Amino acid sequence: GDVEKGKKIFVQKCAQCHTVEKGGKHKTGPNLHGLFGRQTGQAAGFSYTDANKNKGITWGEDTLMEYLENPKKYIPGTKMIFAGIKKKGERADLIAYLKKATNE
Ligand code: HEC
Repeated sequence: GDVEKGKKIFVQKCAQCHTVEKGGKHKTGPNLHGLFGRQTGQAAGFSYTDANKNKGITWGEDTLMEYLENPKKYIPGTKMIFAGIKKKGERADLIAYLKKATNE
């Protein structure tokens, strides 16, 4: 994926609810640092729905590709109010950005 294109997507569609940096604040949504290779619902200090807390999957490229297409379909009951990114290539670019920015 294209990290620069992914950053733009993140800024436009995600940043208002999410920070990525280590120690970043929670906003409407949880800070995302450390997301890759961890189960759903594990950001310290964030109050998740039971739906996100108990989804029982590990985040990675494949599960983020599915989730970001349509969050409510993957996690019914989620309080992330976002319809999804419909284009597969845009999801891949965003995910490549996230794999860098949430791991720095
Ligand atoms: C505010 C309106 C949001 C927007 C825009 C985005 N997200 Fe979000 N996200 C939000 C909330 C409130 C939550 C918790 C939902 C719950 O039911 O408890 C989330 C959750 C996620 C997660 C899961 C995190 C985890 O399990 O630890 C991910 C991976 C995620 N959000 C990513 C993400 C992306 C990449 C966004 C832009 C496309 C995006 N979110 C937008 C709130 C909001």
